[PDB]
Amino acid sequence: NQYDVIIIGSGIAGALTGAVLAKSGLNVLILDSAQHPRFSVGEAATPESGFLLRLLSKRFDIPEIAYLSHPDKIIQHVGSSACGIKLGFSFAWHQENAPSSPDHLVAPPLKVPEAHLFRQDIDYFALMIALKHGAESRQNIKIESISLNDDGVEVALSNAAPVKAAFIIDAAAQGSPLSRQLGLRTTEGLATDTCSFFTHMLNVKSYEDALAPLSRTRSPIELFKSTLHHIFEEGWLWVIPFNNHPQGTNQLCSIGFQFNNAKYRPTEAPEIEFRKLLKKYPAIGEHFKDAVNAREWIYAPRINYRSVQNVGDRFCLLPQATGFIDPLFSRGLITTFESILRLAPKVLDAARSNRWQREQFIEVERHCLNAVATNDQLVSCSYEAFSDFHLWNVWHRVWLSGSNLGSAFLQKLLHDLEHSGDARQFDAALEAVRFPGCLSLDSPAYESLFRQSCQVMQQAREQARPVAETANALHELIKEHEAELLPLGYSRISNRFILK
Ligand SMILES: Oc1cc(O)cc(O)c1
Repeated sequence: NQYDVIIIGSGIAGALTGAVLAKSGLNVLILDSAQHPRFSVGEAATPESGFLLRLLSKRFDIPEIAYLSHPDKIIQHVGSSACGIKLGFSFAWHQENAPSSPDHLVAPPLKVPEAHLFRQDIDYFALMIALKHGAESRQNIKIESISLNDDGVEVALSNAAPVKAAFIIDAAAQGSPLSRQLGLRTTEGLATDTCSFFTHMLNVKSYEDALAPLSRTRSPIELFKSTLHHIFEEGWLWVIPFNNHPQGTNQLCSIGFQFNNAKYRPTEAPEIEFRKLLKKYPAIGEHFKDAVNAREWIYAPRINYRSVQNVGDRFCLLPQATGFIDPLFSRGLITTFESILRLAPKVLDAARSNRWQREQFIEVERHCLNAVATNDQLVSCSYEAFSDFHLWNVWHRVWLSGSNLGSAFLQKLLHDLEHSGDARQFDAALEAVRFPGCLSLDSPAYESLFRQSCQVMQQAREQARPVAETANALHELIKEHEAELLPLGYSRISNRFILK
């Protein structure tokens, strides 16, 4: 065995995984069929992924990882093109055959700013961290075959000798090449069935210029400085600027749109489908009067999948290779960084004791498969809440209250790790959470609210209930549980901009 671990994929997941393991004294080999620089999506950072990056940084003593958690540190250390800013998520509702109202808006702001990750620059910087810590990288290779045995892993490569290792990690946000070989990938059982078109554009107007200024919306933040979601019956469109930072030099804006395939199936080329969508929703079209594509539109007819298994004796699929649901709420990155945090110490224990059995990595699988299941519920119920604004206003508080509890929990673990400096206590605290993969992590009150809310949403879809009743049902449930949530005034429905 030439190496200890082989990592497929050299984007942010595999790069950070290689960084922490190489730092810890393993001989890592990162493999990739693509080569840097390259384009990538999964751009919206969240407070959770912010804390999880700072946790990775502190747990393994790699300060450069912490730089990726804050837009000012990104600009300073990665580069001035490497991110835009975000002061919150924001959602603006629309319907076919009616003018869009700037009062049909929700946008809960952040205290601490976050990044819109320009992934080509962030991913390359991440690989840099890995390379500087001893990990070998090989780009632009083709994997003929992967063989899993009792004594190791062997990877065959085109125009090169095969490479042997103790363990293999699949960190490809790609078509899960190892999961496709193992036959673990499936669409069966997913509530979500969504397609996606996405690209980067130039000369995209801000929300303030194109639809409605700050004086009309009454928002505490510019929507230009937010992860903007345009939502409507059959799906949603994102507007994620990289050109909204005062110190930034990036001119592009990420643009993507998703359809619920149960409601609408696209039939034509992306650019035709794009012009049809803007005719249907003319207010959304005001963003793109002067706009130009800076790259080819990528179409993906089915973005949703899950896996029945993701760990074995001598392999592990990281969440991005295990399953994906939807870019909505940007749960992809959260699941990924948390999985690396759980997996890394166990792979070290395995390598330091030469024990490679499925049993050891079983809590990595539990977290990952739950996170994809919870993310499926969240998104599918959210796609149903798109049908009316008032319903969306009440529903988004379910996501928000959970997300806040998740964040506060990760602050607690970060604060306790910073104080005590005890890596063993942290690993155990993380594994001992009552609801791994779920939004709150360790709150029985919230997971009660989430479960019953999703039951109300899925019942409302099945029986086609009136939106005013469903909204009230959820409003009651929020009032019932509000004492156990944080004191942010979630039940006050007239407040559409929930402060901290
Ligand atoms: O995007 C987010 C906004 C907010 O106010 C809280 C949170 O956890 C996420």
